[PDB]
Amino acid sequence: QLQLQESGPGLVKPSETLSLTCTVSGGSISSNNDYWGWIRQPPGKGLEWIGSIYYSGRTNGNPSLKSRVNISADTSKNQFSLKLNSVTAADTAVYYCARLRLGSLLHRYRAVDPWGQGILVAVS
Amino acid sequence: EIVLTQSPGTLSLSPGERVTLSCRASQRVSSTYLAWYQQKPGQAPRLLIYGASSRATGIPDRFSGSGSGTDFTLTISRLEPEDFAVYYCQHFDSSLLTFGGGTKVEI
Amino acid sequence: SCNGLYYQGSCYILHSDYKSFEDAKANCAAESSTLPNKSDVLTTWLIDYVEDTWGSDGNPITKTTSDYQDSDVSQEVRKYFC
Amino acid sequence: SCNGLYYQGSCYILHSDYKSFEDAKANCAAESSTLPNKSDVLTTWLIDYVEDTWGSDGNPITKTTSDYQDSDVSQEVRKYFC
Repeated sequence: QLQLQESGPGLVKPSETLSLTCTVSGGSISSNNDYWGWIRQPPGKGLEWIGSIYYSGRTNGNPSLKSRVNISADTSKNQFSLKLNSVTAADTAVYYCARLRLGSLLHRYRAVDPWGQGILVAVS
Repeated sequence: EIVLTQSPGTLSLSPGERVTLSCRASQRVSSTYLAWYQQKPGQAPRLLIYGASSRATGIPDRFSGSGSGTDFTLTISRLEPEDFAVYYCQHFDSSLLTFGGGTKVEI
Repeated sequence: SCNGLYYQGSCYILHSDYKSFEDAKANCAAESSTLPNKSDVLTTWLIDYVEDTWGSDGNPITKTTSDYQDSDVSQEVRKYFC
Repeated sequence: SCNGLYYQGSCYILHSDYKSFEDAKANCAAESSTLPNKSDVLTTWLIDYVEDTWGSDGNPITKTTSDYQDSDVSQEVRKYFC
């Protein structure tokens, strides 16, 4: 049982920074075999991968957003957070915090099985 | 870089038939990277197939996957009422992750 | 001095052909061997190799000391050691 | 004794953490060791363990001669054996 829960505001103003934090219950973010990522779905559109993080500190992000994404991880509080600056009205969407599984040496599991409930963020 | 295109945007099917959903890749992509997800309205996506052939835990035997190279297919033999949802094909390689446009199963 | 992993005498031999739990146990018994026990591998380096591989208890080996039991492992296929 | 695999006097130690190619090379140099050579492990039993693991050639070790050449792989991260 590994559950992911999202917390943050849903009233981000234009030209400001979002603050979303996902906390995991039933597991430890220190998992050598899994990354922890954020994926945003605009309302009634396809999914988009907005970033990922490794417990060590390595960050990978989609180039179109690479400039504006600053993901962070805190192992002691067991929380991983996303910060998106210079927001624009096109960013309104439901944001999911998921676990990007890479798999063990012998078992290869390339997929995001556990997803959070998701948090909807809009703009003024 | 890698873009996955799902040619059929929507499909019309009555319950019980077999449905094949196709995902194509701009460049050759290994099977282990591909995955197939399902998403109902108002709910988070749930993994259906990983590796293009392996069923996730709890996935019925109806769902199956096949293909290679630049063409992969997800086949559902029996379409129960629950199976009607959006289906996504994903490419992951421990690096940039890409998602398909999605295909909706309706009547 | 065996073709696998050595820890405190016991030798672990990898089988790369995906098999169910019952088939894995049958093969291991046919080779005069038994599947690894979770207790002996949880706190040792062997875990890094035997993660997501079958165990004697009937569930895949996972690092967590206590985890929710899916109980649907019947239809899963994974590699095994013995 | 070697805490991992053994094959004609070469002890292979796994590093579970995912890292890039240059990071793997630097870490290997730190421990006075070098990454596995593809030719050294192509026909032997170690391959099943080393699959999808970095090699000295700069690409993942794959048993099949076929490889997805002309594709940038420097941005990827994989386990390394040394």
